[PDB]
Amino acid sequence: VPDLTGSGEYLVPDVLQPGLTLVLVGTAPSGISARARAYYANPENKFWRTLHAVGLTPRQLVPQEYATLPQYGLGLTDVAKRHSGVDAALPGEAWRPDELRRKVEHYRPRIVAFTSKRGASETLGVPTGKLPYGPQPQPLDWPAETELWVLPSTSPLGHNHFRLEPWQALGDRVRELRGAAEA
Repeated sequence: VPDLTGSGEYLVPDVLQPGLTLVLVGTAPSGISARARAYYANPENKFWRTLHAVGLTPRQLVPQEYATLPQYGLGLTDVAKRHSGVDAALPGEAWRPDELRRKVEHYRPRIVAFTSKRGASETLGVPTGKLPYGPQPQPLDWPAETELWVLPSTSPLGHNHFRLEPWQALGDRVRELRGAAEA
């Protein structure tokens, strides 16, 4: 099971632990994110605003606050942890859905949500055009207790496709889970 820094090889640490409600999985860190050693650090990326908008977080975090997410039952990782850049530019060996699956199997989050179709596609082995947004049916190679969701990219490059509904439905689902946990 890798450590959170991949033995110092990861550009930005994973934020993972047991008992999380939601892990949000990107493709790879943008260059800006890699340089900041943070997640979704491009100031035009809508991720941090979106989490606040949909009540996954109660304030808008700044990118350097990414590791505080577990206090709200959220964590973070990416399919590619040792490379940065736009998806189309990444070398083929960047994508390690094998290592992602090992982490999911270890930490058992309630939900894994891919923050773009591409990430989900690299992991599920199916082309993006055949994936809808929202909850998917339980796949491989994958724990049936961990729900899997695919979300519209918050990147500036996905601006033509961005929609809030899958993000808000996710937020509602996380509310429902954290509320059942208390009832």
